[PDB]
Amino acid sequence: EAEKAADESERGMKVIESRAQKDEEKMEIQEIQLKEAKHIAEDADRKYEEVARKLVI
Amino acid sequence: EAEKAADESERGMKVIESRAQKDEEKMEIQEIQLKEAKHIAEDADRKYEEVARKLVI
Amino acid sequence: TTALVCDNGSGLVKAGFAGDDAPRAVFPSIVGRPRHQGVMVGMGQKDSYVGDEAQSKRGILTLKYPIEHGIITNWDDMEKIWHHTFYNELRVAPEEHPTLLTEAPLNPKANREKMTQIMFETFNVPAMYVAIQAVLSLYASGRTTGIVLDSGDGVTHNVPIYEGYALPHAIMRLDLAGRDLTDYLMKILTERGYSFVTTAEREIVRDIKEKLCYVALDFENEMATAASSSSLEKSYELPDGQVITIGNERFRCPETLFQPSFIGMESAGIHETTYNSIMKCDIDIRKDLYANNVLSGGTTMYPGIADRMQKEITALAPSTMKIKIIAPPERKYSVWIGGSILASLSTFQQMWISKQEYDEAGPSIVHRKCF
Amino acid sequence: RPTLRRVRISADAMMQALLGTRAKES
Amino acid sequence: DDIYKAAVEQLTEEQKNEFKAAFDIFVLGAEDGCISTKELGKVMRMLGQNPTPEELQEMIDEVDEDGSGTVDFDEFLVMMVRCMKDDSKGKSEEELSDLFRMFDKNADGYIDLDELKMMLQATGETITEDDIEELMKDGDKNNDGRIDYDEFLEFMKGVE
Ligand SMILES: Nc1ncnc2c1ncn2[C@@H]1O[C@H](COP(=O)(O)OP(=O)(O)O)[C@@H](O)[C@H]1O
Ligand SMILES: [Ca+2]
Ligand SMILES: [Ca+2]
Ligand SMILES: [Mg+2]
Repeated sequence: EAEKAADESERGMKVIESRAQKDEEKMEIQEIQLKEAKHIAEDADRKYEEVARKLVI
Repeated sequence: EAEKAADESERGMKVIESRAQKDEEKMEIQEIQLKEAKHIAEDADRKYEEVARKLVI
Repeated sequence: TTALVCDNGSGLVKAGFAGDDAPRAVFPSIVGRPRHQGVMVGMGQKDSYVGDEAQSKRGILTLKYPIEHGIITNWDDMEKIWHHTFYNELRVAPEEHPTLLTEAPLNPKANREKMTQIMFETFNVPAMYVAIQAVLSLYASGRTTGIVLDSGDGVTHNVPIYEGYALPHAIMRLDLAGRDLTDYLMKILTERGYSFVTTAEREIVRDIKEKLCYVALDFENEMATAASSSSLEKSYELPDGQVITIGNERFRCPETLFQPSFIGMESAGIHETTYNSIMKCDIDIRKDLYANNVLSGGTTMYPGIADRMQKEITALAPSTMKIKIIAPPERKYSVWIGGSILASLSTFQQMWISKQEYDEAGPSIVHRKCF
Repeated sequence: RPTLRRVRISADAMMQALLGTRAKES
Repeated sequence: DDIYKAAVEQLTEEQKNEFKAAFDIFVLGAEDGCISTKELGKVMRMLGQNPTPEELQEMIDEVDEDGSGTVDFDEFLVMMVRCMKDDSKGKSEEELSDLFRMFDKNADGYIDLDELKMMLQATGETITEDDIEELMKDGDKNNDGRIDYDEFLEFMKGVE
């Protein structure tokens, strides 16, 4: 009985760990995309303010 | 042997569940901030285009 | 067929087919051999990672640029860089494509001759042509006059041109550029406790310089403000954590451009070598050069330089002339865009150095009529 | 001065780069 | 310009349904219901193409007339067929210049619109006088009532 319980717990542990690792990898990719979005936002903001100042002059 | 294996399996399942929930939260917040940043980027690009045209005029 | 507009540069190699808007592949020009021993067997470890691959494994490499100041100091590494550029970043064999390299003004002859000899013997191109890096930047602006200050990463040169007639006696080439600013920033960061020494950490200091530094409109006022308030201290996260806070090092690093006495150089800043380059020109084309001052090159991308330079020149120049500084948003790739435009012209199609011509006169053909 | 564009690679390649695994018909 | 409109008007509802379903599948999960300039630019970045935000604004201004920054059904099809430029090089400059110089049969440097009328009679496509009027308006930039050589270059610029 104990052997059966241990094997079932082992299988559940392995599958849940695999799914967690894959979702973690995708989360890392999402963070990379967020960083790129941050950079794009900052660059565009600088563009806009510079152009507005030049237009005023 | 079975007792020790069961204890280790329980601890591993606990830690994997905690890490999985952490990953889900990170994925959610990453997606939210990503969408907000993309919308801000769209707004900035539109403003840049409009002010550039006015500047040429 | 289409022409290959390569642009060696010093710090970033920019290449792409003629007739487009932006270079196809842009990657640092560094070749880094591994320096540690290596214990894993069969890992497939190469002997030299070039280009953008060595900016990801830079933790265990010793990166070394093959181009010091415009000139090329290590020909084997430069050949390796060119081979990578042709075969892996563009995937076009050079046997079927003309090439248009670019070269700084006032460079040693042997460099140019060796460049053409390599392109004709090793890669075996059909025809190659070498052009001065400033005329292209003037092409890209769509002008035909103007004095262009092309402050690259290796060398800053200032070529005045009028009505298409270059003035060879008024070229002022100065060897302060982005690399010296990186070294000076790495040297003044030590005043807060951060020590970067390894050749890999020079890349981190370069990233700090790109993302944080800016050129002050007035130097003394900024030095006084940064010493009282704390509204300037911007923080930055290293590749491992331990954020750092840059204080008045922000505008002191790029200030070296206007006061080369900081790094011990004698010469005058980029604000005064432009005025000197203008004053060497004839008395009747000075107004046009004043009105069409062009900026190019990577290092002229600092936020707030197009105003500091205009203020300085307006201080130097006579009060009546109008001083205008052209700073297009596509400054970094201005030279390559101009190169694409020049290679796409029909009138230019007979200026290439054809291979049979090289076979008849040797590598010294480049100094001849085909310039 | 004319302009030439090559970054706009053939639309099939763009569709492939967009889709990937689901690039079966488009 | 309206070149993609012409190309897709040659095409039929097959392309309409095709691009509709493509929007359904690829733009799945979107909140706007169209394609935006920033939207398509980010899509290009995701696939691997590197367009610039200034280019994004330029292209969307070219495709969008109402100022919405998105694509109408006809505008959506025009933009979708726009990204690839199959046809280029627009006929030949010198041959068409000769054709236009002989078009001025009076050889006065000016084009009589009656010559245009006769040439169109030769063309014979289903067209009303107002259609050629609009075409001349597209061509007669200075509105001189004739076809200027430079304006002849302009209106035939890139025309296959
Ligand atoms: N956005 C930026 N802000 C400040 N400095 C920059 C920026 N981009 C590049 N640089 C500096 O310019 C150098 C790249 O110059 P580049 O024009 O590529 O030289 P080259 O003429 O050899 O191509 C980099 O070493 C960097 O120090
Ligand atoms: Ca619209
Ligand atoms: Ca006529
Ligand atoms: Mg350069």
